[PDB]
Amino acid sequence: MREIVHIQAGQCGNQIGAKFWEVISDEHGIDPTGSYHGDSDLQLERINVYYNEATGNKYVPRAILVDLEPGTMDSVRSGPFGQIFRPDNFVFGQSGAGNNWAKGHYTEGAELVDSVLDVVRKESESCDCLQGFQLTHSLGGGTGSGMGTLLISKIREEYPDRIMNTFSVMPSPKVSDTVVEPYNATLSVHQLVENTDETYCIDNEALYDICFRTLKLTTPTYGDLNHLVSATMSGVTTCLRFPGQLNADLRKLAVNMVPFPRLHFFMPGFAPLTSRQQYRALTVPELTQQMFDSKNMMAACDPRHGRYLTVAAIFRGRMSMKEVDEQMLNVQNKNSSYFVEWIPNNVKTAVCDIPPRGLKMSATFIGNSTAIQELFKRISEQFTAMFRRKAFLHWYTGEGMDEMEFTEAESNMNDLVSEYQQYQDA
Amino acid sequence: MRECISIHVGQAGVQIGNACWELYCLEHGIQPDGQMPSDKTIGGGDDSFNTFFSETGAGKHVPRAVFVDLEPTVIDEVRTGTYRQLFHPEQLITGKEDAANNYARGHYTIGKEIIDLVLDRIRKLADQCTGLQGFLVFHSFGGGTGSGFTSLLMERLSVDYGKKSKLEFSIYPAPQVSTAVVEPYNSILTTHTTLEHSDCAFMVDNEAIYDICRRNLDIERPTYTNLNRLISQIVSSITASLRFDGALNVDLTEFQTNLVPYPRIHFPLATYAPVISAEKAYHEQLSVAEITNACFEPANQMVKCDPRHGKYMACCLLYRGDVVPKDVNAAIATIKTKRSIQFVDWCPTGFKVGINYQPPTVVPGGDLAKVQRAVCMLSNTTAIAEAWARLDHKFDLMYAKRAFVHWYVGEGMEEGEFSEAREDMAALEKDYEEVGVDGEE
Amino acid sequence: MYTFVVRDENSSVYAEVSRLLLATGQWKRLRKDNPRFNLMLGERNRLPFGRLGHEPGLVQLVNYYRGADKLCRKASLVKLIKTSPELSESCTWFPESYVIYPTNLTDEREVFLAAYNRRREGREGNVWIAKSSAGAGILISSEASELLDFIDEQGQVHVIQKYLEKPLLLEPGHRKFDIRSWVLVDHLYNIYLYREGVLRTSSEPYNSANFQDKTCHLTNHCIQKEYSKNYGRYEEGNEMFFEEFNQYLMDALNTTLENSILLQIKHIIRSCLMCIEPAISTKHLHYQSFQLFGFDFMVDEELKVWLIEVNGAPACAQKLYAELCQGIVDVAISSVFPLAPTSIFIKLHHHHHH
Amino acid sequence: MEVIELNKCTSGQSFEVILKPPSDPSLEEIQKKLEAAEERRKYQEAELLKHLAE
Ligand SMILES: C=C/C=C\[C@H](C)[C@H](OC(N)=O)[C@@H](C)[C@H](O)[C@@H](C)C/C(C)=C\[C@H](C)[C@@H](O)[C@@H](C)/C=C\[C@@H](O)C[C@@H]1OC(=O)[C@H](C)[C@@H](O)[C@H]1C
Ligand SMILES: Nc1nc2c(ncn2[C@@H]2O[C@H](COP(=O)(O)OP(=O)(O)OP(=O)(O)O)[C@@H](O)[C@H]2O)c(=O)[nH]1
Ligand SMILES: Nc1ncnc2c1ncn2[C@@H]1O[C@H](COP(=O)(O)OP(=O)(O)CP(=O)(O)O)[C@@H](O)[C@H]1O
Ligand SMILES: Nc1nc2c(ncn2[C@@H]2O[C@H](COP(=O)(O)OP(=O)(O)O)[C@@H](O)[C@H]2O)c(=O)[nH]1
Ligand SMILES: [Ca+2]
Ligand SMILES: [Ca+2]
Ligand SMILES: [Ca+2]
Ligand SMILES: [Mg+2]
Ligand SMILES: [Mg+2]
Ligand SMILES: [Mg+2]
Repeated sequence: MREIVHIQAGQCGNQIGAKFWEVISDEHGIDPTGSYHGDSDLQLERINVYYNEATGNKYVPRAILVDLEPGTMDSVRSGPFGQIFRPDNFVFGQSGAGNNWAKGHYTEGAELVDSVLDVVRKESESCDCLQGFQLTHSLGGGTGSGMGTLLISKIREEYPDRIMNTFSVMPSPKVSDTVVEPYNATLSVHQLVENTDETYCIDNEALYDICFRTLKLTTPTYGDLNHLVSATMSGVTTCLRFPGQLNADLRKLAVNMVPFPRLHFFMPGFAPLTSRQQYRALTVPELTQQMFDSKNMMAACDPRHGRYLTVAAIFRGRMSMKEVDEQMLNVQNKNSSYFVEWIPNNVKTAVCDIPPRGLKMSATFIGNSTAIQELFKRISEQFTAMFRRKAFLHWYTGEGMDEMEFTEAESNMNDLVSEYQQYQDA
Repeated sequence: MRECISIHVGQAGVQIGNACWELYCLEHGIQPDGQMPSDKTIGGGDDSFNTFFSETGAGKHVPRAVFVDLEPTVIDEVRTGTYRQLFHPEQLITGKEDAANNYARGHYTIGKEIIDLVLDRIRKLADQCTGLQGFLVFHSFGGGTGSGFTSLLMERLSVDYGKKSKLEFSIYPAPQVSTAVVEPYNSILTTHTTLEHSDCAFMVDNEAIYDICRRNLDIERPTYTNLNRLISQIVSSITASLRFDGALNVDLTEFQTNLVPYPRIHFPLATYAPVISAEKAYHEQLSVAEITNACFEPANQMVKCDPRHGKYMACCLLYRGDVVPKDVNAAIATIKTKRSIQFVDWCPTGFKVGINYQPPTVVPGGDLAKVQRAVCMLSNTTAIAEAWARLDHKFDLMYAKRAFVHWYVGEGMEEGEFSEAREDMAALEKDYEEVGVDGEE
Repeated sequence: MYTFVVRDENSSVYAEVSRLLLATGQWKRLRKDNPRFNLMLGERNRLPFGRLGHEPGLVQLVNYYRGADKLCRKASLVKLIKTSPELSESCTWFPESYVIYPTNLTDEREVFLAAYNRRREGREGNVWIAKSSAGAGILISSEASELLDFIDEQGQVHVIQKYLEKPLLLEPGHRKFDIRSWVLVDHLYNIYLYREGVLRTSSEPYNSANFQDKTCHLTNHCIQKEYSKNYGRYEEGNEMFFEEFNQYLMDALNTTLENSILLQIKHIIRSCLMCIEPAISTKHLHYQSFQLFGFDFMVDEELKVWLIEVNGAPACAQKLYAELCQGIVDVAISSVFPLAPTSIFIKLHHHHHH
Repeated sequence: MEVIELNKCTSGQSFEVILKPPSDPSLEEIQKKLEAAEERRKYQEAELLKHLAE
């Protein structure tokens, strides 16, 4: 049993995390009360990766829910699968973090973090063989961003030999709550550069544009964005949750995907993306082409603007593996220039027989592309436009931060951008 | 009679091991419960099959084998499988978390903690042997355990069993079925540290087996199960001489004597024919001349390469089934007049031939058809160096950028071990070239 | 979209082939170190054949046959002919030749002298020629001593060959020549003789009393354009093509190029390539080969054709680049990688029963 | 084409045909290597914990 411990923090983190557990619970045949009602042994074979077994053959998510205000976790608890979570794994304060990284990381978050670590330890202690951790959060707010990265640092201190994986929602001016999001995101990215092994970068503008342009949703909601993210998270974790050879655990995945320690930020993608023709059969060739289509990717970065260091592709459903191999080989052989030539055979493909609910087949894309630098450049530009005038800084210096820490975060992310550029030219 | 101990390391080693022991039981008339009706000496004996099987007082025939893996799920198959009664718990060794496709993790970090347990279990087997010959070691190049723990184990076996022969069966990495981008690193690191500890190694390229299964068994997308059943057939041909009455390759020492005049150059090429589909409704049976001629086709080799552009140091033909010497010599004469077969000047141009009258055994309900006669050719040809060139090129591509190197250094390995290993391979390639080889116009 | 890589920038023939491939709009050129190619236009030396044919989902083709060097090296060709039963030491279209290693290094010195001495005693013509692949470097002499000593002053393998004292001389000019034939062997080992050949002529009158001045003895295009005053006097660039040569043969000797010479050329080409087919064929191999060869012939005054050598990386005559290069694409490349006449080649084949 | 050393038994036979004639680290050292690597992991981990302490 290679247990993963899941953590979800702040508003974004808990809303997406709740949807994620809804989605994979349905895949494993777990109902809202933790009872199993599936019809396939494939569903239970690796169920212990994400679920603990309670008395009465109940399955309980190995999940810790964290926030600095009670509202979103109240909603989670009142939601569809809200009763499936362990009540003691709800850890929350009352004062909130005010969309402020400093409040999350240094003041409000600091008061709460030990109680979170106590629950993390309790979950880790019962693991037969802990793989590591996966955190869901946004980078643009205060709790997920500031307290989330505080958590990651303390977890690394207590579990230095375990893998740390995040699903990190990057802010965009187009789908924005506050003007200080670029401050919060820049502060957090430096934390992630040092303390995660794998980070899936989800850009809210990409999510919005997929909903509006491709799915024809006239007025996308956070709820719509979150179902996209949930479907993607289900796809990217398929290899962890079902029998398989490739990327079957967090460490083997990292060894395959991360050739240089700092360059561990992935662009995920999902297919099919279909507007409400929705009954039309999908072919492997069509899955493959859409999976690699920039329009199906979620970092708002143009892959043709860079090069792939490594790629993992996961196909789900009953389909010809012969055709999958053929189609995957075709994509690499016909656009070979976008794959760095100094990492031979850097595209790995996995197939899982169980498709997502309500689909005959689907495909999920994980790319380690140097084009991700565009995302960090955007954040850096927005950061500097304000910081050059020290605008909105008083929210942070009021929590004890000084300007030098912002200067260092800025330099750190520009270093990261430079590091991507050198391998794009290599 | 002198005993041989088989050691199966990591997923590839273990699963190939389970395929081989299954086939051995079928060949020797041993049931899944270990009983062997044809063995009239209950509870002991020194027959040729006793080289691979010991005997309990209850008449159980138990493989002289240890299975080792750093994660438990593959060996849990063996504990749980058809031949579970064959083995006792002390023969199966598992850790809790694997080497993550990382040679350094397998060799240094985890290997350090499990190596003494493994040697203890091996010692227990050796204490049952009146005259231990040495070891047959099965593993992948590409896995962290298959690469890293095997090289550690091989070093310690040279220390604890200095006079004993060690043969390898090694799975060379193929991207069509591979699970890690770093397998070229692992392959070259393990080859470097194992080189001086191995007397003879049979490399099997997954690419070759994969393509034989697709082409000759009509399997669209071969599984490890398909691959391993074919690999076990070749392994069985190679070890049959140790397990049956005969006068060729009857002990491990003879493998080196017959196939390896140059110690570092200890990688014979295996070629096997015929491979026929069991679903093939109508099959014309192949003659001694036809299966022998097939031994000189790259399409039938365990490693794709071109022996026409290399030189032979030694050649062994191992037949199973309806074959007499007269027909072998007639086939060889013809083949020499048609094929490119150059031996090095300091070796004789000839063939050592073994015939076992019992035709190949096939797993009931398997992919392979029963045939009247089959042959495995073992030739030490410099052409196999093509596989080292391929591997070394991929290694160079990644190492020039230090891609993935931090994973290894992070486990305590020094970066210098990379260049040291690669320098050793460069010399190996040069050795093959010295043995093998002599615009605007 | 098919893909290819270029690894010999110095090749005119394949610069043009590359040019054509791109012009189809259906071929893409990759960086020379990208492994995901359909087609490799390889380097002349140490081409990595061992890395070919291991790319899942890519049929791979290269423009050289591994092992063809046996035919395309001076010393290797001599050895191949003497030791191959299909060719033999009594082969009639190859001049009496010997491999000689400089004494600062088997070696046929004594066998050469014995044959040399026999001629000297029987009043026979005894002019031999020393040459080697390591040249741009040639010595013609009727004295064995000069021949053997000239080779010792060098450090590479050499060939001493009987010099054809009775060449066919073109008129006017009384001049020597050699015939170049271009031959394309595809992946199926079809042997294709390009219909157009070229006569590389000497613009100096042949002189058997002076082998010291080599311009009238060596027909090489480079040598003629450098050391011969009358370059281009009789024909443009000292190149006469088959139409004119045929018209000459009719006019002067009442015969045809096909009858007097080409029959022998085709015989020799097929004999050479069929001899090494088992050694180099890629029929059941994991990658495939084709190669363009340049055969060089001499004709004596009895209209007997002699093979001089085979070139593994030939250039073409300027006027013929476009046609032959298109021919390469059509039969050697598009045959394997079809795109979305009256062939220019003669397929050499013959199945006599006995 | 000479056959030599023909051996026959009930289970088969073997022979040789000639077409033409011719013309370690000690336990101590392994230990030191494994302990040296372990030491380097410890140093790297110690450095990380120092960084996190700061
Ligand atoms: C807006 C499109 C909704 C449905 C489409 C017709 C498609 O459905 C089918 N059956 O083909 C789906 C796959 C779309 O392509 C997806 C982009 C929809 C998507 C994930 C998110 C939208 C943004 C969001 O509004 C959401 C509330 C709408 C529909 C989801 O209930 C669809 C299901 O969600 C899943 O998690 C599984 C993959 C699978 O069961 C899927 C059928
Ligand atoms: N032929 C064959 N190859 C296998 C098998 N299992 C794995 N491989 C190959 O072995 C390589 C991966 O090594 P594994 O043996 O799975 O790794 P391991 O030795 O268990 O090491 P870790 O899992 O890294 O601790 C890849 O090249 C696989 O294609 C098998 O059953 N048969
Ligand atoms: N045995 C021989 N008898 C008469 N002339 C000869 C000869 N060998 C060579 N020659 C002359 O010398 C020239 C060059 O000889 P050779 O072909 O062996 O060397 P090379 O490779 O440098 C020139 P090329 O290959 O382009 O023909 C020939 O064109 C021919 O005219
Ligand atoms: N995709 C998605 N993004 C969200 C959601 N809620 C907030 N965000 C984004 O998250 C950032 C705000 O952080 P939030 O999680 O609300 O702050 P926190 O509660 O302090 O962590 C902004 O970039 C918002 O666009 C959500 O439910 N889904
Ligand atoms: Ca407080
Ligand atoms: Ca017995
Ligand atoms: Ca030894
Ligand atoms: Mg909010
Ligand atoms: Mg394993
Ligand atoms: Mg030449």
